[PDB]
Amino acid sequence: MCLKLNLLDHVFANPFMNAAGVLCSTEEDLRCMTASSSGALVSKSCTSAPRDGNPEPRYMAFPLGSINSMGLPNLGFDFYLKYASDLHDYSKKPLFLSISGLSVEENVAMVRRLAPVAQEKGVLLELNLSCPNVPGKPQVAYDFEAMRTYLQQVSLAYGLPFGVKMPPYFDIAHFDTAAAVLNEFPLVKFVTCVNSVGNGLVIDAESESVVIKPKQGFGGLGGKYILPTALANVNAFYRRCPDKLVFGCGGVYSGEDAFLHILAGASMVQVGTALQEEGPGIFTRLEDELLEIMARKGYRTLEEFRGRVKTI
Amino acid sequence: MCLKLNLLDHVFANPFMNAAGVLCSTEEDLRCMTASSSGALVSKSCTSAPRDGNPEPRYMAFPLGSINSMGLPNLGFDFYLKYASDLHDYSKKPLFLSISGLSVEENVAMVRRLAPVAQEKGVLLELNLSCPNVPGKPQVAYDFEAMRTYLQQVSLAYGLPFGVKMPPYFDIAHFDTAAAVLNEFPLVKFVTCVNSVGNGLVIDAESESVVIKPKQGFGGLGGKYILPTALANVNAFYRRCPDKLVFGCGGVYSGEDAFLHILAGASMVQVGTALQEEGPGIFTRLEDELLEIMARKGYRTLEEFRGRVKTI
Ligand SMILES: Cc1cc2nc3c(=O)[nH]c(=O)nc-3n(C[C@H](O)[C@H](O)[C@H](O)COP(=O)(O)O)c2cc1C
Ligand SMILES: Cc1cc2nc3c(=O)[nH]c(=O)nc-3n(C[C@H](O)[C@H](O)[C@H](O)COP(=O)(O)O)c2cc1C
Ligand SMILES: O=C1NC(=O)NC(C(=O)O)N1
Ligand SMILES: O=C1NC(=O)NC(C(=O)O)N1
Repeated sequence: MCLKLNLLDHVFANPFMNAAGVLCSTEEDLRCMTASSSGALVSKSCTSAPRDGNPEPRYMAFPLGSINSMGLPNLGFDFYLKYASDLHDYSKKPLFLSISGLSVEENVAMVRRLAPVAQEKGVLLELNLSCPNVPGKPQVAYDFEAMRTYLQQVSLAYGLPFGVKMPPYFDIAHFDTAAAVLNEFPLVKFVTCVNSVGNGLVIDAESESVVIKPKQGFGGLGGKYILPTALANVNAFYRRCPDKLVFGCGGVYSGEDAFLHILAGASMVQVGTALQEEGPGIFTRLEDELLEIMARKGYRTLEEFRGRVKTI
Repeated sequence: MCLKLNLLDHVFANPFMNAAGVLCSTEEDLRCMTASSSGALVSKSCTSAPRDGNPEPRYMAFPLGSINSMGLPNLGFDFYLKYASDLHDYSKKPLFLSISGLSVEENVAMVRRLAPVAQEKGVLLELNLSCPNVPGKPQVAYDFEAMRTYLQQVSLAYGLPFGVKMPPYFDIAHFDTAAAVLNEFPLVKFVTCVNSVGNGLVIDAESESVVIKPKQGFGGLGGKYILPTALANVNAFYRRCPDKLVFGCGGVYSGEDAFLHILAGASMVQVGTALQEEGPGIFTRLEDELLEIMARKGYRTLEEFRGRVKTI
């Protein structure tokens, strides 16, 4: 029995990694993720310049999940590029670098500089087209023309394999259109489904107040709230993009949740809210729990059940 | 202290009603809802002709909520119109009739015949622009040009006040556009937020199978999963449509959940999944629980706190 994967010309001890934004902003965070039992890690979505992000409080967790409006607080592209070039220990595990420019031009600027480092070191780009938290900036991939423009411009400027962090969709027509756009771009090798469920609103009954400060309380949802949405998106893109990989993200707290993502079609499985809440010890637990389910079912490898969800 | 309120030139004993589709398909169902302690009821979304709906199993409930792909099973508009015209006891509580044509023409056909009954009896139209479960029929109000066309044509053909059942949105730009479309139509007096969260996917780990048959397992989500999404939509439309009423729907299991909806801006509060699971006894519990919270806080009226959610 084993959790090993070999994909994108890299080897992974297991399918687990942090979700972008969680435990991955500082050098300390990245070293911590590297020291963990995760199979990989991804850095905080970055912008050209450092950002303070949105006003606090901007993250709150509850029994059923989280709400956040972080606002892309990050140390700036220069830092994450330097981490990938000079600091990351690739002998430990593969590194993904997430970018989330506020315009196509900003993304293009970053990828032009990332390309030689990706070539040399094998760092893998995750392009974030789904941030729901910057005021005045709607989710890029909810506008299919904008999505196409970003992918065209990034493909041309980068010229190397990359992946895309996608927002959740709720409409069959949108799964159809979004996947068709992705399929226009042969350099898009993986699709990460999903980013947080945008612009939810948590209200505290006692205080009669929203629980986060930015955007009048409106923030992205993660955790237990979003698992069926995440599974739907993973499966929708797994079915529609048979020549790409799908990475699952959303609502993973247990080996069983990971098992469901993998049944739906996930290769890598990312952990956001649950990792934020439990800390990096979660990775040993997820591995043990997934292996236990596999043992009970007689599955020896991930490929034996990946994408094998049954319909009625 | 009592929960009595007046809206749309009708008097309501309390703000609670069923969500369309739950306990409202047959004459038996409607008599049951009328006999309950709810402040109002709404009939099953109907089509011009009777429908069997999608193949079973098509509804499944879990601790965190429900998934459904009913497919508009209904007895046909003729029946619901007859119920409104001949059978409903308006002395008990107000009646809403929901319609969900599969085209603008079909909705127009229904509203032309509803009009005289609305004039005579005061039945209230809820136009469903958000069914996420009929194969090959995407949610109307995710297509803003289609939404405008439906509202223009229904407004012209009906000529009387009505309301609209809206899908959940997840994007500030979409709240902005959707509310602006609604504000073009003075006959739209209420906005019901939200219909089920479309095209989620629940998978059973033991059987490795989806849990509903239609559409390869993809169905609308209700219940605990969707409360922050529902609150966000209620509040977004409450803020953007200051001259209309907003009805809250989504994730109501308790008087506290109802309190949150009302804080967010809800006038009426609809109950779907929790009512499907618990039965019509839920309405006495919801009323008792809401009154208790109000008493603890020193609120004497719903008006004292409706829409008064605090921001930071
Ligand atoms: C604290 C916070 C910060 C996040 N930052 C990013 C980000 O930088 N880039 C990104 O693509 N997603 C970001 N996300 C979204 C997560 O990567 C993930 O898609 C989402 O939280 C759903 O997964 P979950 O249910 O495991 O939380 C963030 C989420 C949270 C909780
Ligand atoms: C069994 C089932 C059938 C439904 N049928 C309709 C329908 O006919 N028309 C409609 O507007 N909404 C329908 N809905 C959606 C509900 O009215 C409601 O918007 C949704 O379930 C969210 O509320 P909840 O969290 O209380 O379940 C249905 C929901 C379920 C559970
Ligand atoms: O892509 C993102 N997803 C989130 O949930 N939060 C952020 C962020 O605001 O940093 N970005
Ligand atoms: O508008 C609807 N919402 C739902 O959740 N289900 C249905 C239905 O399929 O009958 N219709």
